[PDB]
Formats: sequence, structure tokens, C-alpha cells
Amino acid sequence: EVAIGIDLGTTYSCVGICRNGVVDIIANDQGNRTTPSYVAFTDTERLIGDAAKNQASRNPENTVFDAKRLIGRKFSETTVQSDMKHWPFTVKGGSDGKPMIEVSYQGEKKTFHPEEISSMVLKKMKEVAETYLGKPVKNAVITVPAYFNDSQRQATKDAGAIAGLNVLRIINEPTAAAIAYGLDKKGKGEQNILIFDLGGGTFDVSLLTLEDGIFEVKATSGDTHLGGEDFDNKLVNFCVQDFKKKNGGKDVSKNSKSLRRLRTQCEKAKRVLSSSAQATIEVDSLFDGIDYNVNITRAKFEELCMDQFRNTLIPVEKVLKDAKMDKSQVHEIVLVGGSTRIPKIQQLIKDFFNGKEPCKAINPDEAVAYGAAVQAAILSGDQSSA
Ligand SMILES: Nc1ncnc2c1ncn2[C@@H]1O[C@H](COP(=O)(O)OP(N)(=O)O)[C@@H](O)[C@H]1O
Ligand SMILES: [Cl-]
Ligand SMILES: [Cl-]
Repeated sequence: EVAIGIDLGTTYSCVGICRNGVVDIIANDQGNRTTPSYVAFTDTERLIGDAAKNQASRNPENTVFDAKRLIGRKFSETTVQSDMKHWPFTVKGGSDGKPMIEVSYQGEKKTFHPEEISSMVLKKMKEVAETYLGKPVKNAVITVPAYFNDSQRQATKDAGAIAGLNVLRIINEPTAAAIAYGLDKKGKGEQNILIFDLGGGTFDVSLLTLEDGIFEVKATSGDTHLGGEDFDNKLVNFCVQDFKKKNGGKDVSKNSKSLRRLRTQCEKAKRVLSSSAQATIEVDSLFDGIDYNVNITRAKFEELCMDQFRNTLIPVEKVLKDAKMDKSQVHEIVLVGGSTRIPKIQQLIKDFFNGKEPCKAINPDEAVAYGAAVQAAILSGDQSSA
């Protein structure tokens, strides 16, 4: 009976349930409404979600993340060759050409396919829903990026089956976000919808058309390597240079543990800067036992990220051009992804669309799961959300 919607994200995943026409986004064990798409292996245990992300800096080789970048891909693909520089964990090619992620678990070398790592994240999301409901959950709708090919979609579905889920359907992330806002029902005439999705690792812009409850993806564009992690890197690079000026040229970047600890604090300061004018980046005993402290204003963060923020409009202009339509023809702009909380990004999009207010009532890092939950309820025979 019970069907859930799961946003299986690059950096974070989210699970929702639509009951009685209302959608509940389910908080995990730590009270978090999203769960990191991280799986770690230690001498004693297999950690998933928050616990895995929290020990990543102390166990880099055996903490897996970004499996969505490998799922359904052949190890020889150029995107794998390029992305692998960003991973402290080992990835090798199997005889079937599939990527094999190599970790140490309980003193033993273990290998996993990307869909096996994703199945562990999906199993955690299934368990999050089950703890909340107090009952087993078998059915699910899982979302994927609109550009995912047949191999990537099938491997995502296989990850669901391995997790014990009966995958009712694989749907597109931009379409799930549009469904969450009821843009398929509220209109009932021709509607052009722009989905602006800026997450932790990726940026996706999708232009949809909705005529008579039917969504079609007209054009997609973005940058598979632009996200919140790149804005954190701008703060890291600044702090590394600031530490040099304060401590006689000492280079924090030569110690990978110092960089990871600094990156953790840079990301926290960035989030604070979305609702405050200032934030403090503090790392006690950062490098060579030296304490680090700096105050970052929202203006300085906006300056370091100025080009990256402005360049988010380029894929917007590209989808409009590909779809042969003017920006004035866009009926709704939906903000998806945790990075859309950055005020400067919201302002740039509003100004680009001539003052039009974007749809951001649903927590942007929850809108995809929210729409998947609605679709899961419809596919289960529940018409209450209509
Ligand atoms: N309040 C905030 N301001 C700025 N960025 C924020 C934020 N809350 C979350 N984020 C960012 O959102 C990114 C995660 O986006 P999210 O939509 O959850 O994940 P995903 N798997 O789709 O990439 C992270 O880089 C995080 O720093
Ligand atoms: Cl249900
Ligand atoms: Cl309940």
C-alpha cells in the first residue's frame, strides 16, 4: 500500500510520503530532513548518511560519495577519468567495464559497483521512512536527472531493487520539482516552466512545457561541476591565502587533513551567510598547531563567487535559445537545490526574469522528493493530492 518518493541526490538524498493529499518530508535519526549520499567502511562497521559524512576526514580512503557520477557508466568514459581526481577513494575498472569502488572493511579489501553503493543510500532512506511510519515500505518512485541515459536509469532502478524497493517508476528531477508545486494541475492551459537546480555538486537548468497535465522536457543545460562545493572551495582558497599572510607564508594546502577541516568550516560559514551579513570561519589547531580565525562578510563571499554566480544565467539563456523562446514566455521559475538559498543567486535570477518572483515555498533541497512522493501516491491509486 505505502509508497514513498526518493530524491537520490549526488551529495544529499531525501525521502517523502504523500498521504491524504499532504506531503511529509521525513527527518532521519539526527533530525535532518536530507541525508548525505555517503557510505563509509571502518574496522567494525558500515556507516550510511550523516555518520558516514561526519567521519569522512578521518577515513578518506574508505568513505564513498558521488556514486551518482559513476552509476550506469563504463569506467572508460571521459567523465569518469575527469571526476576521479576529486575522489580520495579508489575506483578501478572491472572486466565487464563497470566501475568498482575499492574500500577496506573490517581489515578486508572489498569492491562495490556504483549501484551497490546507491542501494545502501536507498536502503537508509527506506529505513528512515519505515522508522517514521512504524511499518515496512516496499513501493517507491525514484528520481534521476533529465539527461540520465538508459544505462544510468536502469542502474538506478537496480539500486532500488537491491535495497528491497519495488520501483514503481523512475521520473525526471525537474519534472518532480514541477509536480511538487502543482503546476500540472493549477494551470490547465499551456505553461512554460524553468527549473533552476543548483545543488552541492551540479547545476541543472530544465525548461518544461505543461499542456493538459502532461510535462515535456523541451531543453536542458547546466554544468555537471558547478555547485555549493565550488563556492566552499572559493572560501577555502581565500582562507589558505589569508593563513599565509598571517603566519609567514605557511601553506595549509600541503596538509590534506587541514584542508578538509577548513572546508567543513567554510561550508558552515557559507550557509550562515544566506541569512546573516557576516560569519566566522574558525579552525582550532589548523596547521602546525596554529589556530585560524577569520570574519567573512556576505559581500566578500559574493565577490569571491561573483563570476560563478553570474555564470549560472548562461545555461538559462542556452535552454531558452534551444527551446526557441523568450524569457518573458516563462510562466514559473522553480528554485531547486540547497545552493538556491544564496540570496545573490535568487536576486540574479529575479533580475534576469525582469522582476518575476521564483517559486521557492518548498525547501529547495526537498522539492524533488516532495514531487516524487506525490507521483508515488498517484501511482498507488491515491488521488487525494489532485
Ligand atoms: N542555507 C544555505 N545556503 C547556501 N548553501 C546551502 C544552504 N543550505 C544548503 N546549501 C548547500 O546545498 C548544497 C546541497 O544541495 P542539495 O540540494 O541538498 O544536494 P544535492 N544531492 O541535490 O546536490 C551544499 O553545497 C550546501 O552547502
Ligand atoms: Cl502511499
Ligand atoms: Cl505517521
